Amino acid sequence: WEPASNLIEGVCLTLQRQPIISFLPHLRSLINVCVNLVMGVYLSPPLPFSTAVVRLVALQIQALKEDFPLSHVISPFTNQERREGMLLNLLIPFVLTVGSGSKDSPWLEQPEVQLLLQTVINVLLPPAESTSQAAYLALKVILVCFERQLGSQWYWLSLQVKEMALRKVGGLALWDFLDFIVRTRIPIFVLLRPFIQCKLLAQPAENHEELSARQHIADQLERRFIPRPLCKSSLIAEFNSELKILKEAVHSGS
Amino acid sequence: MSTKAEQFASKIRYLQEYHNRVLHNIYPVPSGTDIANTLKYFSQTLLSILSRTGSDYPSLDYQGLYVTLVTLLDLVPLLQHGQHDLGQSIFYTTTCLLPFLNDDILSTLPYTMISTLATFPPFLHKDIIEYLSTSFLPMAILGSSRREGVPAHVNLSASSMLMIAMQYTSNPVYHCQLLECLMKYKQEVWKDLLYVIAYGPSQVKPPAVQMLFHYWPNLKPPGAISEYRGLQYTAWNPIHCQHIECHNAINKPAVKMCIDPSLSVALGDKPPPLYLCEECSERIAGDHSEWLIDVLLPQAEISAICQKKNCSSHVRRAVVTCFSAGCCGRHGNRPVRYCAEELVCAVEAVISLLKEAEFQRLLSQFGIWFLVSLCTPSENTPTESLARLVAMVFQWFHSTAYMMDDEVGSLVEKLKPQFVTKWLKTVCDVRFDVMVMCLLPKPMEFARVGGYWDKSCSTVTQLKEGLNRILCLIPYN
Repeated sequence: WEPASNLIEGVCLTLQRQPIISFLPHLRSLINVCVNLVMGVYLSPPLPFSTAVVRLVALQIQALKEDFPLSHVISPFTNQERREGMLLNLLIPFVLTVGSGSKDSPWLEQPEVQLLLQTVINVLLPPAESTSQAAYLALKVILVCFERQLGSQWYWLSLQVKEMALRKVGGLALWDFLDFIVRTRIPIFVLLRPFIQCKLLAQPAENHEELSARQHIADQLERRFIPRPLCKSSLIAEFNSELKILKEAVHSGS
Repeated sequence: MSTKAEQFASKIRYLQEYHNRVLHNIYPVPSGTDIANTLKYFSQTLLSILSRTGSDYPSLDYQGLYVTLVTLLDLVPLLQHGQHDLGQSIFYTTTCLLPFLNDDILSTLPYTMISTLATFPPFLHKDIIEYLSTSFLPMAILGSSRREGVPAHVNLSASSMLMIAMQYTSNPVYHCQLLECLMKYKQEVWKDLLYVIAYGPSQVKPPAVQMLFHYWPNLKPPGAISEYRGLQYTAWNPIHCQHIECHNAINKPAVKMCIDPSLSVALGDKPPPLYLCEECSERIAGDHSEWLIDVLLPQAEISAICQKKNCSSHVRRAVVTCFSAGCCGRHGNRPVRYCAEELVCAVEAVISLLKEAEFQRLLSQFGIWFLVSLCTPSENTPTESLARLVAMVFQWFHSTAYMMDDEVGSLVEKLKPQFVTKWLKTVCDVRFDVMVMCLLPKPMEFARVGGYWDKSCSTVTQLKEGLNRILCLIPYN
């Protein structure tokens, strides 16, 4: 796969330097066949080929910015294991690759990213466990990677994460999510920490591991002093390490 | 009271069987004009019920009525006909339950009040802002703050309600109303408002210091040449007084608050509390003045000079605000302003203030006259905080070597010498070892944080721009 990834990066550099070559449907069939080969719809390609495929998807989205409705690009899968495979291989590398941040350069605008937000929540809630943690990771990376452009829609997804906490979906994955919330203090926690101290930390648990996680998040919360504004490339490294943990978790036979 | 609780339970049952009906919106759904025409009869019988209130609780349901009312409040955007009288009827319903409320759901009253602000159109937001500060918030700050020890919502969730208010409204009337009422009614609001300027979202960093600066008109540096006089703060509308059987109920604002329920109901034809003026209050101010607590007048000119007239401070701009209700009525019921270890998170707010000053950036000068006013560099500040401070101020020096030939850029490049230079001289005095430890290409993990470190590329061009900002740093003396 390494010279195949070299071929795909040759195609990617042709798209990078020559934007006008994106018109022929042969390139589009290359995009569709490399996406369906990365998805495999047990033998997965290595990280350079997957990086090349995701960068090809990233270029095709930025260039053809009027065509290509994302509902078949983030492809339809009626089976949920194919949906969590999409969350693992297709979604979160696209989130990590699209986040450059330079203010003079554009990126994915508002309607496609709110379609992504409703997509991840509709994976999470129905409008059984590793797919839910992967959905929390997708919510994790879209919250941290899109700080400046989700400036209109906080309260509705505040109600959705309220509904997530009301249903205990996933269990301890919710406690790790709210521990990240109260640790790095991303601005949704201002509408969430009164919900913590008034409902969640005020109503106790019943399972001893959930009690230990609850005391952990309570000691992290009750210290009202200065938090740590992290370097957050170590947050990217936690994303890669959790990706490698789940990658060896799904190719282990069970 | 025999058939009144029966008919309230019958309408509760009606909305329950229409709630177990999946909302397909089949017609006839009763319109909001018809819903408020029924509940106007309910408001009249609730007026005749709350004409005898003095714990005089009747056998009505107030717990399922809360969830029925918030589901109705979420059916407000699903309606078309009759929205204004629907809002008036919801207002009358909630304020007539306010004497007969249980103390388990009353703590979560005003957050659920502000939770339906974005669902309402802006023409109903004037009735929202003309009714809230009269009724909803004050009884939650009076009836529920006598029992402290429990986590109250003005400690925790006040920053949440105020962020939603800064987000969804664009009126200095609305923001000035909520800021004056929540500051005057409860203390230590400044720490949570600093905490929401600190860790709030980025779009509420302009207005939460803009509308603050009506009430906090001091963080301008001296010789205040200011061109950001956009939306000069004309205050809110003088409240039209509910007591119909008074004499001067046209134009004057209120100064005390009549909460005595039976007299208010049977005299004003309006729900309690009745907000009484200066001429209105002094009729029942002899025997029932334990209920009359001092309210303040809308001040369109809050002075940037100190509001106490016996001035003794050298700087006419006075920093610390204390807001007791002792003698704040010698100027026309005007909020009088005044003049240790809690500093570090305040400077953290400045770190998060100037972090998104990359791209009308007058907040840099607010951070300039913030850091040199009451932030002290000492040994109480830890190593990580000082490393973070010197790294973020170095990014501010480089980003103020940018922003060429704009008016606020000319202002921040005028105030860059002679103001932060004595601060860096004190830094070179006390902690020059940690600065040159932070001037190393890859420092400790307490130092190289924040900014644009999230890159899926080579980090050696970041070091090239680091050497470039050191090059821009050297001729600064």
